[PDB]
Amino acid sequence: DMLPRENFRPGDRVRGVLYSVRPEARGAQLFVTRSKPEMLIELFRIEVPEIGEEVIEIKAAARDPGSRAKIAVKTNDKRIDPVGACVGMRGARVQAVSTELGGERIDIVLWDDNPAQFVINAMAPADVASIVVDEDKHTMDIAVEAGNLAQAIGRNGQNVRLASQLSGWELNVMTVDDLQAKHQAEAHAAIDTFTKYLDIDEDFATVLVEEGFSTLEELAYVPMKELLEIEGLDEPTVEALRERAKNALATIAQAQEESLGDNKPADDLLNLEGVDRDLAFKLAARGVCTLEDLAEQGIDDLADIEGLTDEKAGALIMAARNICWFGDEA
Amino acid sequence: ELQEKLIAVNRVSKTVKGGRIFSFTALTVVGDGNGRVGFGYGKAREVPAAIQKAMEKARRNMINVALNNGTLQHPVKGVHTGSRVFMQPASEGTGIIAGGAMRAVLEVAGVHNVLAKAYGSTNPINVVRATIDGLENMNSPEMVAAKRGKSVEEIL
Amino acid sequence: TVSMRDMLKAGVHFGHQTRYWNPKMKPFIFGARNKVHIINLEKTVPMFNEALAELNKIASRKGKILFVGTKRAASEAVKDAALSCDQFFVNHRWLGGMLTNWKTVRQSIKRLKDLETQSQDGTFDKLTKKEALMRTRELEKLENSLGGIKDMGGLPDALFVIDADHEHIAIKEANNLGIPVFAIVDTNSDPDGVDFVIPGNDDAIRAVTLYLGAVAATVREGRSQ
Amino acid sequence: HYIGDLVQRTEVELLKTPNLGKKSLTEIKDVLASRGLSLGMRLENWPPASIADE
Amino acid sequence: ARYLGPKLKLSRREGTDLFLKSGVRAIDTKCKIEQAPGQHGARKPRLSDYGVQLREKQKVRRIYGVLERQFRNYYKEAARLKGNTGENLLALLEGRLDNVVYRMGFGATRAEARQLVSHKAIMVNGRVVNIASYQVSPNDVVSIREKAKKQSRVKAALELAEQREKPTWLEVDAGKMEGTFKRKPERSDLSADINEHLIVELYSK
Repeated sequence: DMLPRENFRPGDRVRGVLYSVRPEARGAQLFVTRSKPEMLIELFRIEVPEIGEEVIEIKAAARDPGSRAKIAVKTNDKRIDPVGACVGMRGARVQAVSTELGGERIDIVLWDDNPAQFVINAMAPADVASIVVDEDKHTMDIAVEAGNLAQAIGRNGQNVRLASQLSGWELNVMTVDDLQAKHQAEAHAAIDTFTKYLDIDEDFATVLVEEGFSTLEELAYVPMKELLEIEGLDEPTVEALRERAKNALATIAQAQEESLGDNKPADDLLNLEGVDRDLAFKLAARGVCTLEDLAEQGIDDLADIEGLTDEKAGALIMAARNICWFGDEA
Repeated sequence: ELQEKLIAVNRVSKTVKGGRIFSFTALTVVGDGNGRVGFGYGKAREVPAAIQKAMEKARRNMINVALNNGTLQHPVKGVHTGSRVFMQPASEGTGIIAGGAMRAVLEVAGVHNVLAKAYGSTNPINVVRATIDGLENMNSPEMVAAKRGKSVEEIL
Repeated sequence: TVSMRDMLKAGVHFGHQTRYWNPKMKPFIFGARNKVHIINLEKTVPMFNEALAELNKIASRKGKILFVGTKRAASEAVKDAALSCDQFFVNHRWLGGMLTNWKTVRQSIKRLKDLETQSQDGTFDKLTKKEALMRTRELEKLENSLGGIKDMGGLPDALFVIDADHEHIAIKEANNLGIPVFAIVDTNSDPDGVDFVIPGNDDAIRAVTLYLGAVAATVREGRSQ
Repeated sequence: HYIGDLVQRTEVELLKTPNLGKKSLTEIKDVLASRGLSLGMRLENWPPASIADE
Repeated sequence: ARYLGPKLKLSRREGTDLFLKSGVRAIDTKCKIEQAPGQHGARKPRLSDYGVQLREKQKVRRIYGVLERQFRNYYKEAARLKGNTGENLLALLEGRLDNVVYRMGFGATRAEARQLVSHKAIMVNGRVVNIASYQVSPNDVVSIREKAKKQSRVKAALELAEQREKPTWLEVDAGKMEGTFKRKPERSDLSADINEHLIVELYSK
């Protein structure tokens, strides 16, 4: 629990956060963990006097003991520069902390109010062309440029991690060079499942499959009165939506028809935590049958299936190996 | 990143039973070389402390100014108490043609090119305030368009 | 959320006498019955709803709310409201520069906390009788003043107020810092400092309670979210 | 990149990552049979005293 | 009509290296470049608004070796001319024959260049020009005449220049000893430390 490159011997004075009282032989002892963000969190508090006077609160902290660093600093209607109150002229309250108990690349990232800019202004030190915030699953899309991408990515994704951690939510970098290509793909190559929803014809499908037909993936919740501005009538199609629900029920029956409900044997691979029936079928399609057979497979061997990712295959292999090794314990 | 200019420092007195207690007032002004400006007026028994106080004051309660490139957007008058101030946008190269306290505020604001006269009083504190007011009131073309319900090309 | 009928029952529609009014409250006034100003409930309700919504939103992002009411009639009630949604409050006299001068008041708070600790957790006792008494008095003073805001830590992210004219100092402070204000504003009061004005009877107890309760509920909802 | 980094980390820590395979575990056992690597050691970062900078 | 005294003193006063000596030997070795001249050098209180401007003006004047009236005239000319005033002034200064020569590398210092110009060494478009203030135009070839081409000083100067960065706005030939003033220099091509704006302001009192 030490620092990065910061190495030295006897006589070197350095502070350390202590909270691990472990009793040993002939009296109890105590250890220190001076490498967490808390130590560097109050580091600015000791320097910046505004932080102690409730003038600049820290939303979150995301530094790298031995690498770079990024913290939160947003004033409460005091109309005062957030980073300007800790730097101003010849910011001596930034370099000091940077090379305090560990030479870290501290990058104070000021926050705004809107959630779109909540991360747009957290790209510093870099620019921002746009933003693709996904308010649903744990996914994001940093929309900047290749020039700043390297500075926005860093080395092992420290910047991304720091940013995401500082923001509190998710944050993933991406390219915007194919902005006129992905758009057509999302409304061109992803338009793929309209015939299954709204009943169509081969001609309408065949010129609307390899290029996308139409319909509305659950688009009935959106206002369909704007489709009345287009030519034609669409009075009965809502009933077809109900037919889609019926098809969904059949799809639900299919969701259980997968290999006659996973045949009947194995049961070890099917009852594994973190894997569904489709994921178990995709994993077992490569010759595996039991959880031990899934543990025998590697991340590269499970990477042949596009349904599983390298991190997900690694987590599944680790879970199967833990179930095999710790099977003696309940 | 912020630049800060102490405009003036003045010794002020308070008479008491013993005699005169002296103190010092520091008028400063700070800016980021873009729209943001803020003046601060600090007071203390010793000069440096006073100056520091002024600086602190300045750093909070800043104000934004719409700048068309290096200069102002149109001729603007600003008044405060005795000091009434006129300042007029000017062509690249001309520099800040302005006197005293007024100059300092302009410089920090990141106006590079102005023609500016201070009529009336030239009491630094008042004149800086006046200047600030002038800057503040000054609207941009975009802003005006927004106000009027038009495009920028309609206004020219 | 809060209905009009309920409000009427409470006595929200009643205002102050016509000679004590503010002409900036002329939009929110309906008429004058028996030489006493009647607040327009048609204009009030939507505004109130909006305010509530805002509060809820604030809560949702883990916002700190401060409940201010130093009338002494609705001091008991405001505290209760605060405690229901585990938020902070100032039910006794607002200390001039509580928020603007937080850093000084933070010391006071700390002192109070220390005193409390001494009283409770220490269990030392054995103190000189006069000195002990003095200490107790001090503790009492602190509790009265800063009891609700002792766990606030920093500054609040919104400020709910029961009377704008009475708590103008607080309101002013909130404006200087830029904290959103949610004031109940009778006809005599000034709405210009207030961000989310609520035209309603500050004085009547039942009305005040009603105002509190809904707000509390909304805060709770936000928290849940 | 160096086997000293493999000796710096424990075998249990490597077994808790699925990047290594079942045959890779047997190869690691065959390498550790010579007892030159993966003996459960702890280094400063890289360098021993004999590994000194000159 | 010229400053004939100690050159490094001026530099010291300014603060910067003005390039008033050839650059064989570094300026820090020749003089206390940080310390100001005279008995009261070590003392350095912050200057006034007027004073800084004045200093700036001096620096520029010193660099080129232009006395005050001439400088004023130049400024006036710049003002008269279209475009940015300070920039114009700078361009004008550059345009001086001696300065051009120095840039080319036929003089070790600007002073040397000036001297050369005076002594009928330099020709502009094959016509002997003797005036240091002569404003050299675009596409005006400027050369050493055949009499002065044998001088050891000239070659030394050239060598010095070669060590020094080459200006983009000229094109010089070391063997032929003739350079073409291709165009009047852009502000970006010149040194960034010179605050022309201050100078402009000073004269706009």
